[PDB]
Amino acid sequence: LKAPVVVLGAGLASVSFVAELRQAGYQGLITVVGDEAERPYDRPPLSKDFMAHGDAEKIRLDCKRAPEVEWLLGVTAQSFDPQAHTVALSDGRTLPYGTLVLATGAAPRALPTLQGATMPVHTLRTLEDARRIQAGLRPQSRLLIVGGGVIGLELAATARTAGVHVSLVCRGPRLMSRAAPATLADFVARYHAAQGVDLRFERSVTGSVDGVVLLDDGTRIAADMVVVGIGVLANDALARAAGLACDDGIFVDAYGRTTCPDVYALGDVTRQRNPLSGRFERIETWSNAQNQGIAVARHLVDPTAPGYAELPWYWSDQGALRIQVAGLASGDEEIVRGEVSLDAPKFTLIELQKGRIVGATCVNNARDFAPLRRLLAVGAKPDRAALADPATDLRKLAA
Amino acid sequence: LKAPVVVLGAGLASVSFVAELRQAGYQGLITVVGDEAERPYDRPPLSKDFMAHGDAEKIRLDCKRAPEVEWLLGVTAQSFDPQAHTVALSDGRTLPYGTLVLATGAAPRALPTLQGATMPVHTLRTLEDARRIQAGLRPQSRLLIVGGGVIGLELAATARTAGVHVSLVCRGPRLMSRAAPATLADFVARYHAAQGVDLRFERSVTGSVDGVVLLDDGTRIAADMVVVGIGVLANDALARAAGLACDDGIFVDAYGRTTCPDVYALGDVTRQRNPLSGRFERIETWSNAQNQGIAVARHLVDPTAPGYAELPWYWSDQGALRIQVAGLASGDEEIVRGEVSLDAPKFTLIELQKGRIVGATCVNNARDFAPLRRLLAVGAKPDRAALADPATDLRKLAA
Ligand SMILES: Cc1cc2nc3c(=O)[nH]c(=O)nc-3n(C[C@H](O)[C@H](O)[C@H](O)COP(=O)(O)OP(=O)(O)OC[C@H]3O[C@@H](n4cnc5c(N)ncnc54)[C@H](O)[C@@H]3O)c2cc1C
Ligand SMILES: Cc1cc2nc3c(=O)[nH]c(=O)nc-3n(C[C@H](O)[C@H](O)[C@H](O)COP(=O)(O)OP(=O)(O)OC[C@H]3O[C@@H](n4cnc5c(N)ncnc54)[C@H](O)[C@@H]3O)c2cc1C
Repeated sequence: LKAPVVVLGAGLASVSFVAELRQAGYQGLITVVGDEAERPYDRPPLSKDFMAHGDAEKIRLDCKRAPEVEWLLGVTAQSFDPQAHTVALSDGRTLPYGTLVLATGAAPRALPTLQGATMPVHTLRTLEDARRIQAGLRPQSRLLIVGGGVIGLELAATARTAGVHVSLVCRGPRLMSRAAPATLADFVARYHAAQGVDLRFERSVTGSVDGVVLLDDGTRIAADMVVVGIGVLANDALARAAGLACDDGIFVDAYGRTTCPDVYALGDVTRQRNPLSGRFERIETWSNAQNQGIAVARHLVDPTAPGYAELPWYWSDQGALRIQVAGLASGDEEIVRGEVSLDAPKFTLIELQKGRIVGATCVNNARDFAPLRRLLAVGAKPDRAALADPATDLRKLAA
Repeated sequence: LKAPVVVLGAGLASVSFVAELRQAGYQGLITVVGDEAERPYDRPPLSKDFMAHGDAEKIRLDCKRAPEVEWLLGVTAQSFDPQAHTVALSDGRTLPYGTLVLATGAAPRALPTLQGATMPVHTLRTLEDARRIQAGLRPQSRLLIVGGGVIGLELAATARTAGVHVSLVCRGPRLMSRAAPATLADFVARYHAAQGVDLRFERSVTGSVDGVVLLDDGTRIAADMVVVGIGVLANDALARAAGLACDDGIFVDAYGRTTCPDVYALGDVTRQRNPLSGRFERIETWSNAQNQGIAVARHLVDPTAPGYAELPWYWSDQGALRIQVAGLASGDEEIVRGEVSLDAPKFTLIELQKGRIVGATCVNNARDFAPLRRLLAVGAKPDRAALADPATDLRKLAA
């Protein structure tokens, strides 16, 4: 691979990539440009233990496996010239590159109807966001969440534990409409409702007036704070300007190659093939950020290595629910292991397509999740009666 | 650009590309691999004048502006090795390349429910298809068309003119669901119905038994021949196998670059940015095939040339209706010029979005189409009252 290496973005995907470059044996220059003036850190605690307990030194990413990297923190890459092989920085400097890696992630989507709001409206992506929101998470305050996705629901649980009244507006009929089985989504709504979350389905925010939010059904919700969690948009502006193929995300193959020679991309900023669906998708999971970063680095140092091939999965910690989801949300059959109950929730879902496992969910059942991911990866076709039988040991079965 | 040049596919996009390479001044080797054993030819007459009059020598593409090209006709490219820079051919030979261009187009989608049918079921894409279908286009025979898109409707008109009884099954509520304003689609249904086409909306074919087609509504249609026109699938298998980013189409930027260095793609096989919608789409128009091919070639020979930038448009000749459509099918406003009538049809539609022209349709009104495409290209915001006023001259206005 061509030195020097320059990475744009200093999130999980970037850190994972540069650590793997070093581990795989690349000893040339690596320079990382990160617009946040923060020691690189992991985002999931921002909706949970950080939001609750406030210690950022418990959430930093370990860069020790990435020795001899210059991290330019608090600096924004403004453009790159793919012919000159240079990157223009906000501090006035220019970096040369042999290989450029775009790991710029994604930014929260804003709600146009709250654009000119005069009440506190925040999104939750950065340490700065978390600190700002947390400052207003006072007991008996009223929090309104817009969006029924995982970030909002993680925040909902954390806020309720802090004694914050929580209302949530979801424009669709169900929570977690993206990459979650309906059976899971239905249960998760039941759980949050039972914890005091005031859920509003099939409602959209139409605007706001002096501390009160307005909805499509002509009604009102007053709140001390709105946190908007309606998804993210890829940070692909530099790629678009430089002539790379992008569409809310930079298109890459399994080697992380963009359409521009010597420019790669990885993490949340990418649109890539989901091997289960066979379609291109923006995969915005923590596991993708890390594993795609590692795979792209490994193949750069050793071109005989295979391309990225991992199947997608994530977790979401929502109060008492430790949720794990792998693969596709549905197939032609769902198998349920255990009872689906608010009384000490513990259950496993298995999605199949023509007898083949194409997805799985575990709630408070991590022991089963790893063997199911192994079964999923090889497209296993186990006996559906055995899969249902609670007598069955999935770990054993995966062999 | 790097010699030698090898192009896979010998359709309109390929011919247009190689002619532009030569015209722009590239004098190195060009070899084109075409799986059809046919002198390169244009496809639109296959649903019209060829289907009716049968002379293939009236439909060949002019390769005269492409001198010194070796056309390997009747040969299939089976794979390419992007590291070795070679292409493996079905006749046992291998071609070396400096630059590889994938212009392999798309193939008609098959209908799974007719997979094991015992009655004649054809698609219409090639000269061989056309000849085969035409052999059965006997007066008073009964033709069933599956799909409400342009190819089927063009065939419907040609068949009706030949005295063939025509029934058509469309799974959606309207014809031309892709890239046609609803106002146009509604009128086109009225026209075909008035010409004797038996239109069946919101019906799907569920199967067939001994010369009779079965539908989702539990009913039957008997026919002497079925022509299936339910869209196409990109011929991107070689790209997928070689590790390029694809998803029913090869992703390319405005230079025609794929994710693989030294490999380009153009025409029906590509997924590319539509500058009006700002989204990636497979654009399967004749004008795209030609203009994208020309643009990619021009930039290969002269890297200072801009990338492909044309806005999409097509025509469709359906009996008495000469239809032209440019840009987006809808905006926040449609302006109608003229009466929409089966009595000597002649009218123009203009789609606007926040005052800006984003699309237009002309039916039997070619004079207006060129100035509207010029207005469209520059994002014109004309006075909506003037646009409506039939006193207005659009050609004048476009200046
Ligand atoms: C609140 C929260 C909770 C989460 N919880 C979960 C969870 O329960 N499960 C799960 O699977 N995932 C969770 N995620 C974590 C998530 O999946 C990862 O953070 C993400 O996938 C990492 O991707 P990334 O490194 O590509 O992007 P990012 O983390 O966004 O990093 C990209 C960095 O590049 C910066 N950048 C952008 N443009 C430029 C530029 N021009 N110059 C320099 N820098 C630039 C960005 O500002 C950013 O700092 C959560 C995320 C959040 C925000
Ligand atoms: C019946 C019909 C009517 C039409 N009428 C209209 C119309 O009214 N308006 C309009 O805008 N467009 C019309 N189109 C025309 C159309 O838009 C063009 O034909 C098309 O866009 C050309 O794209 P192409 O050159 O990329 O692909 P193609 O024409 O499909 O050419 C690709 C060629 O590559 C070959 N190939 C594939 N794989 C390999 C391989 N491994 N090795 C070698 N060769 C390979 C294919 O077989 C094919 O011959 C019509 C098409 C048809 C079929």
